Amino acid sequence: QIDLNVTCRYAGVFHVEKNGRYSISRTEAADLCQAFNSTLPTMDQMKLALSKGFETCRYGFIEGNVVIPRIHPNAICAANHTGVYILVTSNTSHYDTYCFNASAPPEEDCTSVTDLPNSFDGPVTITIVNRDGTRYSKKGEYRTHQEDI
Ligand SMILES: CC(=O)N[C@@H]1[C@@H](O[C@@H]2O[C@H](C(=O)O)[C@@H](O[C@@H]3O[C@H](CO)[C@@H](O)[C@H](O[C@@H]4O[C@H](C(=O)O)[C@@H](O[C@@H]5O[C@H](CO)[C@@H](O)[C@H](O[C@@H]6O[C@H](C(=O)O)[C@@H](O[C@@H]7O[C@H](CO)[C@@H](O)[C@H](O)[C@H]7NC(C)=O)[C@H](O)[C@H]6O)[C@H]5NC(C)=O)[C@H](O)[C@H]4O)[C@H]3NC(C)=O)[C@H](O)[C@H]2O)[C@H](O)[C@@H](CO)O[C@H]1O
Repeated sequence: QIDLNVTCRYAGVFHVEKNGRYSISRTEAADLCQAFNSTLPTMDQMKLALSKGFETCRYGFIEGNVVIPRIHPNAICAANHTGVYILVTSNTSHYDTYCFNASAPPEEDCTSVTDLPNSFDGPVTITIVNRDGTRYSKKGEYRTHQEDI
């Protein structure tokens, strides 16, 4: 079983956390976004999302970097920084991910995610968990690198 907690989309950008813990490698992140018919966001896509209301208190991959979007300063979320905070120094390699779906609405979309449209055949029960608790499950796989499995 894999549980994927997903946020609202902001100009197509959303956050995904796997199994309630920082647990996604950079290769898994890319695979996960693809399974959502999405891509790792660019910095510019993130910046537009943050301008529309997107913030989290989680490190996650984008294309090229690990970031936290911050609107309000909070001392335990990117050490009180605002903006798209870029992680500079870390020993470790596993984070959450962000994803970008170009077909999402242009502003804030807090409707539930109901589908992992490009997951492939496989043995895993994958459950999408929305913040309101609504869940969607399917049997499949999305990880293409053996080292991530
Ligand atoms: C120093 C040093 O060594 N080097 C410097 C470096 O320091 C490092 O910085 C890191 C950093 O990023 O800051 C540090 O990492 C953090 O360490 C902490 C201690 O170990 C960790 O706790 C923290 O983990 C994160 O904790 C968060 C937390 O809040 O505990 C977690 O986020 C929460 O997740 C919850 C579940 O998803 C969310 O529900 C919650 O959101 C809040 O939820 C509220 C609620 O629902 O109750 C909600 O309140 C409601 O809001 C509505 C509408 O707004 C109101 O109307 C309603 O009434 C409210 N209800 C009420 C009143 O109850 C809130 O709005 C909402 O925020 C999440 N919390 C937040 C804040 O969003 C998160 O999941 C954990 O990951 C670590 N942080 C991270 C990011 O991992 C590290 O320890 C440091 O070493 C510096 O960063 C660097 C700077 O350059 O410099 C180095 O030198």
